[PDB]
Amino acid sequence: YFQGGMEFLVKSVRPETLKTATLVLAVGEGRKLGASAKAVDDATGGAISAVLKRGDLAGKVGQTLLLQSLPNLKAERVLLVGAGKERELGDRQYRKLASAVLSTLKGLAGADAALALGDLAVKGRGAHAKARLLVETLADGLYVFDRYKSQKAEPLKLKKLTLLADKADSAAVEQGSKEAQAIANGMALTRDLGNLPPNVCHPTFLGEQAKGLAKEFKSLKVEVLDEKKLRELGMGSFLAVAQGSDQPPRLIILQYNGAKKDQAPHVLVGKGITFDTGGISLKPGLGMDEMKFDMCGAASVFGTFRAVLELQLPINLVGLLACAENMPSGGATRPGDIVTTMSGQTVEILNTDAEGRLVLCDALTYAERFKPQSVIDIATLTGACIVALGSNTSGLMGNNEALVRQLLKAGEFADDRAWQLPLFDEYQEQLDSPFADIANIGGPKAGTITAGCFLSRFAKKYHWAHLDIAGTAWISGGKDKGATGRPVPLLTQYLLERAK
Amino acid sequence: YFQGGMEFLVKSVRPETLKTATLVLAVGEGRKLGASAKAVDDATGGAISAVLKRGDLAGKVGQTLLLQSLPNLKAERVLLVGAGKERELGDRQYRKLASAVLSTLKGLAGADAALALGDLAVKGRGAHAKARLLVETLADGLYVFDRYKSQKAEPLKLKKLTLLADKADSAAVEQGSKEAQAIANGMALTRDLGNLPPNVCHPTFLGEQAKGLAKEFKSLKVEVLDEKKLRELGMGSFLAVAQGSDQPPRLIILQYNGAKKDQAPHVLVGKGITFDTGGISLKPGLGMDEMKFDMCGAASVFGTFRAVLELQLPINLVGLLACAENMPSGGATRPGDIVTTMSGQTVEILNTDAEGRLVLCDALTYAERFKPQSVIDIATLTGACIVALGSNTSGLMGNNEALVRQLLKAGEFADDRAWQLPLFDEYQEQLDSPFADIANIGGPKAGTITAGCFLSRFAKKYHWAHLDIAGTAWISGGKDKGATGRPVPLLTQYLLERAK
Ligand SMILES: [Cl-]
Ligand SMILES: [Cl-]
Ligand SMILES: [Cl-]
Ligand SMILES: [Cl-]
Ligand SMILES: [Cl-]
Ligand SMILES: [Cl-]
Ligand SMILES: [Cl-]
Ligand SMILES: [Cl-]
Ligand SMILES: [Cl-]
Ligand SMILES: [Cl-]
Ligand code: NA
Ligand code: NA
Ligand code: NA
Ligand code: NA
Ligand code: NA
Ligand code: NA
Ligand code: NA
Ligand code: NA
Ligand code: NA
Ligand code: NA
Repeated sequence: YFQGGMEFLVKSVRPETLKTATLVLAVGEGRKLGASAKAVDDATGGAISAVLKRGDLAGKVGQTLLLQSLPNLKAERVLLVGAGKERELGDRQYRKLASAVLSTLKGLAGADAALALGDLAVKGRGAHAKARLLVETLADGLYVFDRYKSQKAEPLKLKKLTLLADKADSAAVEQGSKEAQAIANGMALTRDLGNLPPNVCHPTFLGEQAKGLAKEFKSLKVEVLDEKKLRELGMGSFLAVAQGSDQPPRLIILQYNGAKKDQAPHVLVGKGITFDTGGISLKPGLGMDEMKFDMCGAASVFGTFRAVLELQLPINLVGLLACAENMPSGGATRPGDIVTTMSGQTVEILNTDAEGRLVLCDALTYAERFKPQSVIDIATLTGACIVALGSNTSGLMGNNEALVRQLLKAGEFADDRAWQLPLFDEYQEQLDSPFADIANIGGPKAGTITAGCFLSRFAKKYHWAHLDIAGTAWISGGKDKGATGRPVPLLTQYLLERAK
Repeated sequence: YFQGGMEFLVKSVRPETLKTATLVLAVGEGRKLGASAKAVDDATGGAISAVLKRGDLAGKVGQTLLLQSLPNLKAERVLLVGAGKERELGDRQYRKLASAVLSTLKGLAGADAALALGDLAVKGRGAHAKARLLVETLADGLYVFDRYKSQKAEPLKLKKLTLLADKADSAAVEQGSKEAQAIANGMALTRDLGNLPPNVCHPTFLGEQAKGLAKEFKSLKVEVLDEKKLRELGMGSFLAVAQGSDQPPRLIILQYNGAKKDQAPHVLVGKGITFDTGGISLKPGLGMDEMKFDMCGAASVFGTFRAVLELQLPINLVGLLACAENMPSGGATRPGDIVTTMSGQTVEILNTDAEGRLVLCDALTYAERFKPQSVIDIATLTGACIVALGSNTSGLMGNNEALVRQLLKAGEFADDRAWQLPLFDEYQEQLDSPFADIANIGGPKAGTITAGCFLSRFAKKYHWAHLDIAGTAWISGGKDKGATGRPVPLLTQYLLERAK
């Protein structure tokens, strides 16, 4: 169940007799009230119709009108929210409607609210799929990160949200709500870890977080490998990234065995660069505070595990979090260094700011021992991905078409979308080095793709895919600056489908 | 009277019996309802008190709660707006309160609203001064620029705003409202001219706008000088700016004689660079669309005249709008050119992007013929002013301390503030040229000041001041991108005081 201060219930009772602090109804733009709103209007003797006739609420998506006590209702307030003029909403409009409702309710002193929104239609979504989107939007919309504020906002009075559904849909709605709550809990852990400042959130801290998660979930086993063990394993490019920082690196291994021992596991590999200065290839100063989000890949592995552990899915899951801090220093890796990866391939490190792939490639080699049926790495890897796909769609590459399709489908269902980019063999020659087996960077052309090509050289032994979340893992500026928790919804949906 | 679709009335009637679509009341945070709100609450039998006790409205500045029909009231709706917990508001909080009220009313279908806000106290402001700020904020908040949108917003239903005031204050409130309406009308003309795209708003267009203003106001006389006349006058630096563009330059002269012929006039000189590419000293591409705001100086002279003409102030006023377009071309002015200004001083044009001062200096020489008692130039002159003072405070320089103080005081009253920067003689040597009498730019140090020093060399014959509005004339980005209309409120207030 959701942990962020909200209980979500599903009930099949009549809205017009439900006791609640706020009853929420949808109002169309220039079309008749839906069945639920009409039943409530009838119960009040036409009071809602009479208000709407006065014209303050045009009915555009997300517009609101709040009424107090109406005759013959047990609702203390009635919140009208506009649903536009279309027969069906798209996902974006449904989310906008839900967020407008939540924003209003947050500011009220009501301890609960009941959503009578079952008459809304959303393109391509039945009861379960609508509940997944609605509850995830509501629950994630409650997220707060204020532990470093001396002045904290007043706690919400709102503590309970009831979804009204016809009895024939209530089981699907309940299922969707339960899954959405687990996803939102995972997103909240991901966002917390992403938002923590890098002087607190370093690799050792992430190791202790993993141990704490195992304390909470007896089904989770955790092992944390330090720099001595990494050197024993021959993890040369991983160590090269870490060596310039005072902070020691960590390889965190999470294991959950929800299925029979004969089922091959799915492996999630997360880039956990807790801060990325670029190293000797130093980044510019402007906006470099957002490099604390360079561990959002690893954070999303935490969050996906958190959701899976709550749902107790019948799957075998492994998490590999490759965490290091990338700092300049008198002992840092230099451009031109050549290192031997755990696979034995030598890499010429042309640019020390292309370091995510250097911790990932050793983790991908490590993943071979699990004989996985799928391996997915998640990383804030290339600014080129933002040029290619922006901030709303993650880049996706892989060496197996069926797995890539499974991830695309999961992202569509989750409304946490990705988009495939090709790993054509012609791109690989961009990584040729006169000195070593591989150069760690290509040119300025196709940067997201050549990063995927680099990783692919370590993933040939299994079905593998790669999510570039450089654009989707956080919001850069404004009031809403901070980690997003993506791609936890995509990944959790992928695993939900693999668990059937 | 305000021309943008709003009637402003002042009335001294009881709020609790006033017929209106929406009655607006202030609610303090954690302090008793004020006298007006308490009288309305009493009339409803405690209905407003009873709602507030439920806690939906914390009372923070600008928070709102909208009620429908309440017992025994003639108001169709009651809008409660939070006024915070302080005894007195500052100007910023008063504006925020007013804007929140207006934003709510805009979205309602009510044709009018009545503001019962007389109990609000604002630091240092009596009835007249509060009405000046309130009505100007409301009227300017109604501004719309949509002539290039194919899809225009629905017209507002709100067409009338009534300010309720005690009979002892109603004359002061009425005076403040009348002046604020004239200022807002002037701001709207300024903002229109600033927001027009530069392929429409060129110097010839501004000349026709001046002629149109004289058609509307019989007290205004207008003369428009073309490039032939400028060359006859010897206006060499003005012509040098204009010569690279296909668009001919214009010197627009506005004259209003509201006082006896023995009163020396006040002169406003406006920089009207209708687009500034930098010329041969070409600007970078990023954000260069905002260079259509490089005529906001001249636009503010239009707007100040528009307000003065409506108020029929007993003063003699002259406007000089120096308008040109600054373009690269095969005949454009080159860095290193030396030109002879109308004053006879030679200027070495080191950078063709410091062109505002080159049209202004010839206009300042031209102003000598009016034997003025004050000359104020207004210009979007230096990006250095934004570094120095940001986007909320205009830079102010001058050669006469009394005039500078008068302008500072006017800006404080108007809440359209400026701040003096010094024209110490030591800064002048930055404009030394080995070849000419003056260089048109100093170094990278004290750029706002050295621009003022350059202009001061043309203003020695009269009391003069210079407003750098590079930061305050427009908003750069976001939903509210566009011209602001500043410093029309400061300038109009200055002239209101000079008219007493
Ligand atoms: Cl169903
Ligand atoms: Cl640890
Ligand atoms: Cl250690
Ligand atoms: Cl985007
Ligand atoms: Cl799916
Ligand atoms: Cl008074
Ligand atoms: Cl003209
Ligand atoms: Cl001409
Ligand atoms: Cl600022
Ligand atoms: Cl004043
Ligand atoms: Na719609
Ligand atoms: Na949509
Ligand atoms: Na990097
Ligand atoms: Na990185
Ligand atoms: Na390239
Ligand atoms: Na206050
Ligand atoms: Na204030
Ligand atoms: Na310029
Ligand atoms: Na300019
Ligand atoms: Na300098």
